[PDB]
Amino acid sequence: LPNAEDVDMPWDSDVFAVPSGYNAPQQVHITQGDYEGRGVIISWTTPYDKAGANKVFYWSENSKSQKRAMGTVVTYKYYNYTSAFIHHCTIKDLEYDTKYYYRLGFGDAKRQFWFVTPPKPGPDVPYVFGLIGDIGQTHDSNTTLTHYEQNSAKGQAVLFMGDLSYSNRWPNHDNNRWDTWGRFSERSVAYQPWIWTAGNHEIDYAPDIGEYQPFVPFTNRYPTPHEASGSGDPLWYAIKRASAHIIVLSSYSGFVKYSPQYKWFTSELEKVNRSETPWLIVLVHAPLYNSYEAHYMEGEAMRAIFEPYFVYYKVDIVFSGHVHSYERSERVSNVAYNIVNAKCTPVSDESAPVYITIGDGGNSEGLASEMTQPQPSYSAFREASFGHGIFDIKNRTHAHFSWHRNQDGASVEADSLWLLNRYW
Amino acid sequence: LPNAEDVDMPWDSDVFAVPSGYNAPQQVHITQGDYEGRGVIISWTTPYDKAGANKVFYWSENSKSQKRAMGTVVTYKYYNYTSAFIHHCTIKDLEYDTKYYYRLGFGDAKRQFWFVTPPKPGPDVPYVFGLIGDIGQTHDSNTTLTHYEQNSAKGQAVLFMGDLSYSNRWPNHDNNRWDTWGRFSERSVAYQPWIWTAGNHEIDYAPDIGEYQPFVPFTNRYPTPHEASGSGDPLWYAIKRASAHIIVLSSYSGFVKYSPQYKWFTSELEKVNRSETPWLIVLVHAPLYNSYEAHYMEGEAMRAIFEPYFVYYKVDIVFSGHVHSYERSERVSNVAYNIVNAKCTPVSDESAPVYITIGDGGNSEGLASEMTQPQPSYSAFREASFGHGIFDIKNRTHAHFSWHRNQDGASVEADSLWLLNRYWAS
Ligand SMILES: *[C@H]1O[C@H](CO)[C@@H](O[C@H]2O[C@H](CO)[C@@H](O[C@@H]3O[C@H](CO)[C@@H](O)[C@H](O)[C@@H]3O)[C@H](O)[C@H]2NC(C)=O)[C@H](O[C@@H]2O[C@@H](C)[C@@H](O)[C@@H](O)[C@@H]2O)[C@H]1NC(C)=O
Ligand SMILES: *[C@H]1O[C@H](CO)[C@@H](O[C@H]2O[C@H](CO)[C@@H](O[C@@H]3O[C@H](CO)[C@@H](O)[C@H](O)[C@@H]3O)[C@H](O)[C@H]2NC(C)=O)[C@H](O[C@H]2O[C@@H](C)[C@@H](O)[C@@H](O)[C@@H]2O)[C@H]1NC(C)=O
Ligand SMILES: *[C@@H]1O[C@H](CO)[C@@H](O[C@@H]2O[C@H](CO)[C@@H](O)[C@H](O)[C@H]2NC(C)=O)[C@H](O[C@@H]2O[C@@H](C)[C@@H](O)[C@@H](O)[C@@H]2O)[C@H]1NC(C)=O
Ligand SMILES: *[C@@H]1O[C@H](CO)[C@@H](O[C@@H]2O[C@H](CO)[C@@H](O)[C@H](O)[C@H]2NC(C)=O)[C@H](O[C@H]2O[C@@H](C)[C@@H](O)[C@@H](O)[C@@H]2O)[C@H]1NC(C)=O
Ligand SMILES: *[C@@H]1O[C@H](CO)[C@@H](O[C@@H]2O[C@H](CO)[C@@H](O)[C@H](O)[C@H]2NC(C)=O)[C@H](O)[C@H]1NC(C)=O
Ligand SMILES: *[C@@H]1O[C@H](CO)[C@@H](O)[C@H](O[C@H]2O[C@@H](C)[C@@H](O)[C@@H](O)[C@@H]2O)[C@H]1NC(C)=O
Ligand SMILES: *[C@@H]1O[C@H](CO)[C@@H](O)[C@H](O[C@H]2O[C@@H](C)[C@@H](O)[C@@H](O)[C@@H]2O)[C@H]1NC(C)=O
Ligand SMILES: *[C@@H]1O[C@H](CO)[C@@H](O)[C@H](O)[C@H]1NC(C)=O
Ligand SMILES: [Fe+3]
Ligand SMILES: [Fe+3]
Ligand SMILES: [Mn+2]
Ligand SMILES: [Mn+2]
Repeated sequence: LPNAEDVDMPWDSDVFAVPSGYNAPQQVHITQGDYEGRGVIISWTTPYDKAGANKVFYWSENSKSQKRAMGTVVTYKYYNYTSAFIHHCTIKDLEYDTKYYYRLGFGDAKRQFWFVTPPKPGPDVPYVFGLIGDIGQTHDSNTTLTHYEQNSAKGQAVLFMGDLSYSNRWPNHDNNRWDTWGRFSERSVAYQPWIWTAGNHEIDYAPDIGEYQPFVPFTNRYPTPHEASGSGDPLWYAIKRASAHIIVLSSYSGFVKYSPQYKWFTSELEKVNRSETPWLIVLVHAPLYNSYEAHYMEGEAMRAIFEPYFVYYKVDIVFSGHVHSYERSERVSNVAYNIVNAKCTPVSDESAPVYITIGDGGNSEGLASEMTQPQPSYSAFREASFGHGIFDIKNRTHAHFSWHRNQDGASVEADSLWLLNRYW
Repeated sequence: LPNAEDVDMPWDSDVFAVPSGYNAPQQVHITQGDYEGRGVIISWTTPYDKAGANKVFYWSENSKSQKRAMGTVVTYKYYNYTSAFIHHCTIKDLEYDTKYYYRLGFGDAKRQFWFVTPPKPGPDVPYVFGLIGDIGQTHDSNTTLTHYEQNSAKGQAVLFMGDLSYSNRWPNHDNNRWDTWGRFSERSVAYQPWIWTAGNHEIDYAPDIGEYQPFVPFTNRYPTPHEASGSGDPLWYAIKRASAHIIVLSSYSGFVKYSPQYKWFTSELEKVNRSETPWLIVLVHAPLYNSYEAHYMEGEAMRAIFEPYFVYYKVDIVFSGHVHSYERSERVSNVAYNIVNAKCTPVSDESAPVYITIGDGGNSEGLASEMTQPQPSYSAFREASFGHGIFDIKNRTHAHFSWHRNQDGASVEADSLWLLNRYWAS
């Protein structure tokens, strides 16, 4: 309630159409493949594993000669479900700020796409990031995506806050709905990388049907550039793109002191260089600050361990999803507590980041309407409406954030904020 | 912090001696194998995997007819280390409260041990649990264990709070020190089950030497009865023994709402029956209450999510380690906070368990001496001294806890508390 089977787009929806041709490459998507940006991971799925299905042809537009690469293939099973042949190809050492064309398939199944590598990492290098979370595959989900595509701000990459397909809401977590989501999202992710964050809907824990190990479907379908970041797990990693250093954290993985993620995270903080990448961005599914009734305080555990660091290294902004609505905080912190002093009230803090909740992509569960009352002072803006966001970096000191509602024009900003870098 | 290579017992120490005979079964240890208690998991390691090395012969003291079982074998690698053949045999459906003999090996390598299954689960069934945490393999570690063995209270099983071998403190986490620890602890774990709790020293995360996946050594050496508990992971599970229902949690695994462990834990709480097993015990490595300087507030994250439940289901007592010293709290809680009300002060709460910190088994890192000041009211007793503890269940309403320091006689109690069950005496 709402029932996924009643609100998600129909199986026959155009957006779920299978590309024609024998063994057509489908569910095509890419993501950054290296730490610097001249890398990419291209993913595509094929119903059969026959000669040719595992090859990518790519080439810069202003350089005729085309190179070919082979992917690594995998398949997985989940209850009575079996995947097709999933290919993942990691291409490195490309050129910065250059358009590339790549194609999959052969005969009349051949498909061509393109993408643009980001400019070399630098302090004043501008870049426009799209912001989406908890999209799923409902009719609202389609609207949200449509609006992002038409947004005059022209996003070059999407920072995704978690909860991709919501297929776990179907009987037996029907993995066929992961495939549909793959076809649906392809029109975007096939052209610009989506930087993944794992949400609780990617856990896919189902003892009832004998599936006790989490993230099996997600981990097999959406690889991450964790190794290049120094992480031995795909759920947590970091990349550098343009003037930003992005750290993606995992809400449902262990994160207390001494845990692998914690050790990786602290080391990563020390690798950050604000002189090269001014904008320090963090992604986590569950918000550390949320004043909505839904999932209220669920992020308290992580806030206890990580907030102190967010503030010490001066993260500029933190993006989260999970709560199906929108919210933006004031720069605040609650890191003075030691039990005895009883100091447990969030206070204005210019060394703290702005906290964003954008889990309103439109998944089947619907909007999270009820809010705590009255509005806490740490909250600057909160509205329950589907939409997407934009983080527009202009230079080392300015970046413009904005929220776009589906009721409004793709370019209309219902809320926005000009951020001043915390370091410059 | 002290150098492990300078304080841990020497490689040639008697306590590390390899049993004689061809392919001698070594590093023998057992733990409960089922949910009820009539189960056991026997583990032993053999340098070679030849016919016979994978068989256990076991029988009742009363019987003369001995049974035989085959184990499941595994080996693992860690950096430039390779394990021998590790065997794990899960024997089920034994008889309650009966002594059993079992033997491994052949020829003059043959070795015999014994253990005693617990009595059938019941409200007034008495039982004595030993308490140890962060023991490691130093000379103090040996003393601690010796004292437990001589303790007139006669513990029948050991609840272990985490951080077993501390071999990760040696160069490259030298897994050879896991083997030594296995021989050292054997004199006890081979006769009475140790109920494992995973500590940060079992994480064995070492990117520097290309080991990114945690718990590899621990998970391969010390199996857990998680499946019989409904858990798909060895780091978290529950068992019933005598009058107690024990829930073992994992501090370094995900534990927030919606996580596998969290879902397992909440379901497990609903399976608890205080009319069958009065004593609800919880084990976690990192203490939710600790007033020592070391690791101060490290357990705050878990307290935020789990404390509310500990109080609602009235856990009787919670045992932890991690802090190398001893501490016992008053029955308190801090579950009223909602941000806005600013209610963040621990307050006296008779519905809350007593929190115990016994990570003073004696590992190489030494004692955690500095304490926060002055002593917070939620703390009833705190002392930095090596030792072990005893949880003596007498009946559905009374259970006696006591702390034993290595400076004192195995039986001397430097601290103690008579607990009143929260369900039948509170
Ligand atoms: C693994 O097992 C699944 C068990 O749920 C199965 O789901 C389907 O199971 C049956 C078999 O097709 C479907 O059909 C109904 O079955 C009942 C049996 O009592 C019968 O009386 C009805 O007349 C009706 O035919 C179920 O509808 C369905 N489960 C549900 C409710 O979603 C999976 O197989 C499936 O079979 C068909 C339903 C296909 O259309 C797919 O849904 C699927 O293939 C099976 N795994 C797979 C291959 O998905
Ligand atoms: C189960 O739980 C308690 C564990 O020992 C047990 O102890 C209490 O009872 C003991 C006597 O039965 C008492 O000690 C005795 O004191 C007399 C007095 O002179 C002496 O002769 C004996 O040699 C013993 O020393 C313990 O002090 C007492 N424990 C405390 C301090 O709480 C419970 O005993 C209860 O049993 C009742 C039937 C009744 O005797 C109660 O008064 C007693 O507390 C025991 N409970 C049950 C169900 O038997
Ligand atoms: C694993 O790598 C270690 C070094 O990275 C090896 O240990 C080194 O062994 C040298 C001679 O064997 C010695 O001079 C070095 O000081 C020593 N360094 C260390 C880690 O202390 C190790 O080889 C083992 O060394 C010890 C542990 C011996 O007892 C034997 O177990 C081995 O010789 C390497 N493990 C391998 C490949 O067996
Ligand atoms: C919880 O555990 C107790 C102890 O095993 C169960 O009690 C049963 O019924 C009486 C109640 O006092 C008790 O004296 C018996 O020793 C015990 N007998 C059994 C095993 O049935 C208790 O009840 C269970 O059995 C009966 C009473 C049934 O109606 C229902 O209450 C339950 O199945 C156990 N309750 C549970 C399973 O949650
Ligand atoms: C999802 O929204 C898109 C808009 O981006 C819809 O795309 C239209 O698709 C039809 C074919 O079905 C094309 O002829 C139009 O040109 C597309 N319009 C746009 C604006 O691109 C799509 O139909 C929607 N899908 C569903 C199932 O509602
Ligand atoms: C942060 O990025 C700067 C631009 O790329 C770079 O200049 C900084 O390095 C500075 O200190 C050292 C490393 C020196 O070699 C020189 O590159 C600069 O003065 C860099 N910060 C660091 C320490 O890596
Ligand atoms: C960084 O981008 C900002 C957003 O477009 C832009 O306003 C900043 O320029 C401003 O500089 C200051 C000195 C102000 O007086 C005026 O000149 C501009 O608005 C720009 N910062 C840079 C690169 O100077
Ligand atoms: C450990 O203690 C035992 C007796 O408890 C003793 O025999 C042995 O020598 C001790 N080991 C060492 C080397 O400390
Ligand atoms: Fe969601
Ligand atoms: Fe320890
Ligand atoms: Mn979510
Ligand atoms: Mn520890």
